[PDB]
Amino acid sequence: EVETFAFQAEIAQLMSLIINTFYSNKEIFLRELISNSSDALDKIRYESLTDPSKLDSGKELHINLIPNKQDRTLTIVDTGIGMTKADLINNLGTIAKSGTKAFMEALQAGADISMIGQFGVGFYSAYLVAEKVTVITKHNDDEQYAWESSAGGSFTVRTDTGEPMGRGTKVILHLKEDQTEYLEERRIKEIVKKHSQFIGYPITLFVE
Amino acid sequence: EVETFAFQAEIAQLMSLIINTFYSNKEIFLRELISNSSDALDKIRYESLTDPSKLDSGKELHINLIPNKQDRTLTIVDTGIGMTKADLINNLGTIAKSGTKAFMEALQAGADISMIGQFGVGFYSAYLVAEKVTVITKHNDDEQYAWESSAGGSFTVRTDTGEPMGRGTKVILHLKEDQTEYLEERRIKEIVKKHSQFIGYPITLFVE
Ligand SMILES: Oc1ccc2cn[nH]c2c1
Ligand SMILES: Oc1ccc2cn[nH]c2c1
Ligand SMILES: [Cl-]
Repeated sequence: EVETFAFQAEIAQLMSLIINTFYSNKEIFLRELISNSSDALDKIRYESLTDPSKLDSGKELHINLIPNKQDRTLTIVDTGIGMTKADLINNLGTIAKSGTKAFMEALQAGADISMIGQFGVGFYSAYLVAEKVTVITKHNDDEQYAWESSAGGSFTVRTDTGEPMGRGTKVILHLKEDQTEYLEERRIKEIVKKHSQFIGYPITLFVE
Repeated sequence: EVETFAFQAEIAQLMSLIINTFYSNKEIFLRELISNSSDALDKIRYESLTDPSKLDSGKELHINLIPNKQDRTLTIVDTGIGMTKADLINNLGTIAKSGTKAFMEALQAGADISMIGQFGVGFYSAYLVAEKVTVITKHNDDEQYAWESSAGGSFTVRTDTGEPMGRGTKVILHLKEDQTEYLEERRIKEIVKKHSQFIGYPITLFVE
């Protein structure tokens, strides 16, 4: 029921760079993950303009941020277009092989890690703060699946018989023991205002 | 053989804002149009990773910038994924109705016109410098078409029996009589280095 996979060599390389490189401005992870959800929401909005029944699986387009101090997680939920099984396998629907290449050689021209969005592999900045990332996704054209990794050079894909969700994607960050400041009402507020104030969709910060 | 269309009200509104608003930093148009081609190239790269025959219509992924002083044009060419007829009609494959809304109210929160990319309607900044824009496009799943507008609240779509191009999109800017500095070898070089130095694809500046 659980399939295990090896990251392509270039992505494994990137993930190891992100975990090991001394770099203080970790807060950008949220900008990047919010930005990816906004892009998924654009995609089902475009699609629905021609066939309005794509929105049958949930008529609202939004982003939610859910801190939990017990499980030491922060969840980012969107009701975007979602990913198909094959999407999950193909580096979470990105061009990671070529994107990592362009990024790696952009650190040759003096650029720093905050520029990771510009290359299209910004999802992996989640490894600035998380020790394990579980992505749950449901796309109209397929079933619900769960993807999971703690780096190490491999990820798993199972089908998910937990919570039906209708449509979208959930990125559960299981945070590193020294990064719990990103569970703080105050601190998430500041980061959302600094780096994400003009996102076209409503962002609800949940309270505990 | 030539169909004429009315822009939706919100897009007409935006275009009129871009043409009339006093605003000096016009140079961003190139950043935005380059950025859109990069996004089209990402899309056929993603597609080709699963079915490699999508690249049968041209194996190279690149951007070219072509100044012409005679016809007073600057052409930006990419061999991206291209647009289908319906794409051309739907605001050049963008979410323009909602995007213009989010943008218009972002000028309520102090943001300026250079932030147009963040809302997904950056193609229209071309109206900072061009008086007429002709877009030529060929997508694997359809024929070659030509879209054209001088604003005025309407655009045309004809099928194009000029140059076969295989796959991609060409954005011909017919420049305003006072914006010919964007035909200068020197000046295009500076703008590409300032705002576009980390684009993952090769950009060839043609010389005349
Ligand atoms: O951070 C991410 C990464 C991938 C997807 C797909 N949908 N939403 C996402 C968010
Ligand atoms: O500036 C643009 C706008 C739309 C498309 C589509 N493909 N390439 C483009 C460039
Ligand atoms: Cl983008």
